[PDB]
Amino acid sequence: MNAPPAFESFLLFEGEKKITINKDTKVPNACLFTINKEDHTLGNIIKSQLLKDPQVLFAGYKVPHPLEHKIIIRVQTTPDYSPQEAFTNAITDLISELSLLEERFRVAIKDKQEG
Amino acid sequence: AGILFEDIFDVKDIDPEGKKFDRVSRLHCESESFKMDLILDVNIQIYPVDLGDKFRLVIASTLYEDGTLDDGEYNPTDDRPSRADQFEYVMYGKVYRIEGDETSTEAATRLSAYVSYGGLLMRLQGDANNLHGFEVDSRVYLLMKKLA
Amino acid sequence: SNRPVMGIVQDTLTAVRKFTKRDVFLERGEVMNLLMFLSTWDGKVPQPAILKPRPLWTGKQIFSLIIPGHINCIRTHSTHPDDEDSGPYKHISPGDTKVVVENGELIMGILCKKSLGTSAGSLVHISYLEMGHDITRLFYSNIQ
Amino acid sequence: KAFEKKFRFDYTNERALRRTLQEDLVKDVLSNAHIQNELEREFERMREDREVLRVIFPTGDSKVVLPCNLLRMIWNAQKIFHINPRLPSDLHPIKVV
Repeated sequence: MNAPPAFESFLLFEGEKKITINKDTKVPNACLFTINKEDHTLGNIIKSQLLKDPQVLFAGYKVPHPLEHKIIIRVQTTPDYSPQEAFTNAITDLISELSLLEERFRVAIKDKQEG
Repeated sequence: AGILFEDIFDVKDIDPEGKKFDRVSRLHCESESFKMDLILDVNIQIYPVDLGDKFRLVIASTLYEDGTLDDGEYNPTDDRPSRADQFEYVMYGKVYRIEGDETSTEAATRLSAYVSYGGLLMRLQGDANNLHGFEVDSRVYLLMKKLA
Repeated sequence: SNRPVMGIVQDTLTAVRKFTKRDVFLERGEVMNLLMFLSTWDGKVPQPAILKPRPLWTGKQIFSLIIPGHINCIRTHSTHPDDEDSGPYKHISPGDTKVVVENGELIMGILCKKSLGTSAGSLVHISYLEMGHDITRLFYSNIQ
Repeated sequence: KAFEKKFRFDYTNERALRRTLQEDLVKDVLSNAHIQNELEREFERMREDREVLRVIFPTGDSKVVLPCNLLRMIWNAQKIFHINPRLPSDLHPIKVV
């Protein structure tokens, strides 16, 4: 009766924004990113990539409730560097790694079959 | 400076009562030229220690080699001051008790400073003259380095 | 009976003991996560206990951030023997019993039913009597 | 004997005085007589309260239920004001009384 439809976990409805940017006023150079209709599949990669950056002092994510689909990411970086730049660089590096991985897997398939 | 204490120790026991914890062992060291007993808990997985070892112990109120304090806030992107990175094992604690050998009238001749490194305790007995740098609730670093 | 009527129940309670053992050393990323789940957190990551050869925090070092205000308390673990309080090592406690909280920091000890439970004078009772309902509520939620 | 030793405030030995109370206060304590009379009257009141307690509580049970936790308040005061226990203090026992 009160069952939400299955597509509500990945479909943005009328009005919902994918990502909203808010600042953190407790500590300087901190920022919070709220992502709607996402889960650990993206949160974990983005966090682990942010931690590789030597100019990132804090990088975490959490899902506030398992029944409500929303991801919150918090990143604080050293001065003369902004968390938005850290986030964008992280996404770019992830895309580059995935593209290289796909290329190498395709060549490995080609070597394995008929070779 | 900021170095409250500095001496070379020798390990006499690792667990006189028994292996209480999997990854933590309690050294029972004795000094040399100071006659100061030590009881220190050391993470043995990260920093293995066995019997008969000699290490140089330094207890300093700051790590920055100039005098300024650290405020206790962690920051790894601060290699500029060139902290005391000549040691192998470094811990960070807070002295929580200074027992003594006082009485009603006579003053103390032997002290005993306890420091808690976030769970891993330490007691450092000895004479009351070279143990004067310790005041309770004060943050303290510990630095170890095994001598070959 | 002038005791706290609610306390930690059996699953945070079976796990806070394991968290507060001496052996628990936490990596940088694990500390990041756990602090991400703290609602009353200032925003400053404390200095690790073990600083070399690899930065490691400790379970007590994070339960200290959970504990509110400046609470002073002394409890006793449920496996504390009858000789530690008498013989030597009174304040050294080889088995890590004799919980001590000074200035809102878990200096030593293992937390169990006798510290976070629904008994008189427990840590939660002291937190209530000292800080109020509005802070004890956050205490419960953050612990869990 | 234990009660007297623990609650008497010997003002005669004067070495414990120099060790525990400050120098400007120990001279005042050793010079005044009204201070000494008040300090003796305090112990008299404590002895009478001890007898009243022993009448109220036979079978010697110390455990009791009271509204203010004085020992924990004292601990909080010590930690709040950064009191160092190894040094003589500036608290006048007459001010305490």
